[PDB]
Parts: sequence; structure tokens; C-alpha cells
Amino acid sequence: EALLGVYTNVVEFVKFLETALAAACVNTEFKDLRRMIDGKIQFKISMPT
Amino acid sequence: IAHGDGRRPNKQRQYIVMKACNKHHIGAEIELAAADIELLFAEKETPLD
Repeated sequence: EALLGVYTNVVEFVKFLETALAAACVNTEFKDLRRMIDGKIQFKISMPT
Repeated sequence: IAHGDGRRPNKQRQYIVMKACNKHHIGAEIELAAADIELLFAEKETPLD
């Protein structure tokens, strides 16, 4: 009795920075995000009249 | 004291006494944040900000 073939999927994934979804976000990878707890950036926005 | 002239001591006695060491137990706790240990020791040995 024979064994005529032996096959298997190889999974490849397009990662995040290669998708088109990164056209709608800015990516700034940090070294260890566990260091800072909360970001509380404050903006002073001034309108014209 | 030395011998003689109406002075009779209870001549030289020698103890051999075996005493015990007494064990004492001291506990302490150090808590360290995992961010500092990981950033100060990296596989890429480039310097730090």
C-alpha cells in the first residue's frame, strides 16, 4: 500500500505597517510602554474671529 | 595564689563548657518595577536617552 503525498499549509500574514490601514494612523513604536501610566497631553486651541 | 605559709588554696580548677549558637531569622522584601530592569538591560546594547 502506497503513500502518495504529504502536504501542509504555511501561514503568511501581511503585518500592520504593510496594510493600507496605516494610512489612517500614525505609528510611533516606543521601547517600553509600561513605563508611563497615563498620557494627559493638554492643548491650547485658539479660534479666529 | 602561690603556696606556702598558712595559705592553702582550692588548687587550679578547669571547666570545659560547650555553649550553643542561637539562630536568628531576618526577612526583607524588595519590589522592583519590571520596566526599569528591562530597559537597563537590552540585547541591543546601544546607549540610552
